[PDB]
Amino acid sequence: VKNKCVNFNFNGLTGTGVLTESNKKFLPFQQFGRDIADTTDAVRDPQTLEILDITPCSFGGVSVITPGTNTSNQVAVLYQGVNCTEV
Amino acid sequence: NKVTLFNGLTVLPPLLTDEMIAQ
Amino acid sequence: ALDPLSETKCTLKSFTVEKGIYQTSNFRVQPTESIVRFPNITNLCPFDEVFNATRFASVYAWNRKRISNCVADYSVLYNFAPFFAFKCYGVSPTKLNDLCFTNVYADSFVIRGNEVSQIAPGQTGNIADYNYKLPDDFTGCVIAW
Amino acid sequence: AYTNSFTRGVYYPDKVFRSSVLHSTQDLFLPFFSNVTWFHAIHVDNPVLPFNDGVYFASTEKSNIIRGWIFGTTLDSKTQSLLIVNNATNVVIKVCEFQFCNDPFLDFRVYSSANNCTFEYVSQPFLKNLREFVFKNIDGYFKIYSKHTPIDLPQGFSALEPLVDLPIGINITRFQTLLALHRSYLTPGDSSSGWTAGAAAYYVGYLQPRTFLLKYNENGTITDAVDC
Repeated sequence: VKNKCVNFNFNGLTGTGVLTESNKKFLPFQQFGRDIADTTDAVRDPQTLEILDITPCSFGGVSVITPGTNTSNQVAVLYQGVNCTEV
Repeated sequence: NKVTLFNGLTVLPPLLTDEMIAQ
Repeated sequence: ALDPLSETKCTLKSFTVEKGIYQTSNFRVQPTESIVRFPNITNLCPFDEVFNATRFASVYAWNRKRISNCVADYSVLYNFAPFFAFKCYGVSPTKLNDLCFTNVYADSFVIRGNEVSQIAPGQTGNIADYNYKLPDDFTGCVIAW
Repeated sequence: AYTNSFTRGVYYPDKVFRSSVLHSTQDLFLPFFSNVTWFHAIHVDNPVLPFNDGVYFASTEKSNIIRGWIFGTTLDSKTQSLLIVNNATNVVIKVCEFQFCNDPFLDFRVYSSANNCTFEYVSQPFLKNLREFVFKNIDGYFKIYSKHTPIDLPQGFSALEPLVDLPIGINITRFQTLLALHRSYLTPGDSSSGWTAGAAAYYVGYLQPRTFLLKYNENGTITDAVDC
């Protein structure tokens, strides 16, 4: 399954996130891809040998904009680290 | 040009942009 | 947990909140699905020249063999043998689809029907005493057709 | 004899892709600028070499004089030895303690005692072209890395790629090399005079626990290393 926040188990490697088509080519004997700070960023599909880029699905904080209850009860909401056009 | 360059961690953007500081 | 304003009142612990922006909580989307991915591996152990041959070893020469380095799903069999006595001891059918071991030793003989009882653990007679002796402790499945 | 080893003998340790990064790894490596023992594959009677922690084996030849290796604790039938035989068709690996003499027979086609062969493996053979191999056995698995590079030992850098990772769990402490010759007489014992054969040479080095700093380029290949 692609393009969804999914829990994957690639041949014992357990993780969570969205999978996308990648543009980096591993060597034939390489199966894992690790970036700086030891975070897994890519993996080859054991059935099709096709490289997949793993990135965690969206998270962030929520902030409340208010003019004060003494004035009005209307409230706005800001989602900080995401673009909720694709929430 | 001379000076250039998670797990719950995040980076809040500054309030004034570089264009406003230049202005 | 009614509306964002109530959450702001919770965070500030005050019924009146002042004008501004307040960081109330954090959110995370969903794991909308769970997927398990395993290889295009297809080498299977050669169960067909053991269970089909045009001749089998006679008991005095009992033909041992070794199955090694292969995915073995013991589901290839259970296909043609109305095994008189599958009689597996200790492993049971489903679990061995799961386990992994260094080698599987398959021995083949031809004994007449009355003696098929003797090729088991702890039996004594001409066949199990002069011709083939299963060890006292065993994890294996005698199969006879 | 002796000869120093240049920046040679490195291998990919974790088969984990990394792009344009410096990584520090502590593992069994051949230290830079260390001497490696040299043997001539013509005549001297074949010495037995201990398998302390891992062996770096380099070979330069043009006549396919050497064709395999023998591993194990003893050449008798008491311990389950390991045998690797290369050929023009395929490579055959067996673990059932082929009974050797005071010196292993030079490859009367079969001369061994009773066998209990549990593990056997066949694949494509390991075919001026310097052939470098690393043999390791640490966690119950026997690992072989190798690389074949065009042309004593040059200053060029090349990392050994993992070829084989066998699951056999025998104890290995000694090893030899296996030579071949057509129309060769077989005797339990021969002197160091030997017989005339093609020109060949092989180098042996030992692996030690060291820290290394490896550099990965944008293509995921090791291009340089630093002995720490």
